[PDB]
Amino acid sequence: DTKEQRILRYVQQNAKPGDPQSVLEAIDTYCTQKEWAMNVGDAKGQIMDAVIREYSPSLVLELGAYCGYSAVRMARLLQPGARLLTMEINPDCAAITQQMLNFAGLQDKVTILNGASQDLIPQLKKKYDVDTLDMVFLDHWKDRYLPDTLLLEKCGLLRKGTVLLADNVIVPGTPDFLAYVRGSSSFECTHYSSYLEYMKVVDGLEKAIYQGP
Ligand SMILES: Nc1ncnc2c1ncn2[C@@H]1O[C@H](CSCC[C@H](N)C(=O)O)[C@@H](O)[C@H]1O
Ligand SMILES: COCc1ccccc1-c1cc(O)c2[nH]cnc(=O)c2c1
Ligand SMILES: [Cl-]
Ligand SMILES: [K+]
Ligand SMILES: [K+]
Ligand SMILES: [Mg+2]
Repeated sequence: DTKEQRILRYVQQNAKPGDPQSVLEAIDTYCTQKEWAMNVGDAKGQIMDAVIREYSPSLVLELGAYCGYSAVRMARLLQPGARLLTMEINPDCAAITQQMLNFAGLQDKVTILNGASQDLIPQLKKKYDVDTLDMVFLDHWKDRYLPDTLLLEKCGLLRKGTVLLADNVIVPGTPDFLAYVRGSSSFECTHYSSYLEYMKVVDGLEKAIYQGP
């Protein structure tokens, strides 16, 4: 079996069905005590929680689902009728994510979109009936953060006040993305210093609020 299957089995055996907080705690335990994994984790997760509660987004797009940790984390804080769309290129991860969601009881709030973000983003309006996004969580691959931000803008998916929250802007690091949003008058940026999931390694999130074209 894979690490991802091991994480899911651990949650199923150590968490309470329908209790998102116990799912997150189980994942964080497994990944602290047994096998590191690239979930956003509790340190950065606490910052995401604070952001989600501040903005109360009706529609969130996540880029990169993996095992569903961040999806669970965000979806548990969404208001009734709010939705999360999560894009995931790896079908094995998608299948783990869907089971993680189902176990947490959040399946009604979250839709997994299977494919590359660069292929799916342009389908959001016509295929998935999206108008504009309230929040985007970028946590996929570092080299996609800037191109996908530009593509979201081109596709008309950002509106004044859309919140972009980017993981791993320090490690692995997203220097082109940071230089771009920080230098652009189309984004108002804040850096949130934290730590790499499960490790004593400085990392951080960037919040970039879209200000219109
Ligand atoms: N271009 C792309 N489109 C969609 N998903 C992608 C992608 N490039 C990488 N991915 C996916 O991005 C994920 C990064 S790890 C995501 C962790 C998750 N956000 C969490 O915090 O719990 C991986 O599962 C990987 O397969
Ligand atoms: C594949 O590298 C794993 C890794 C190794 C060392 C340090 C950081 C990471 C890391 C951490 C993350 O939160 C990540 N989140 C999303 N996509 C990632 O590729 C990613 C990578
Ligand atoms: Cl952590
Ligand atoms: K709202
Ligand atoms: K700026
Ligand atoms: Mg990450």
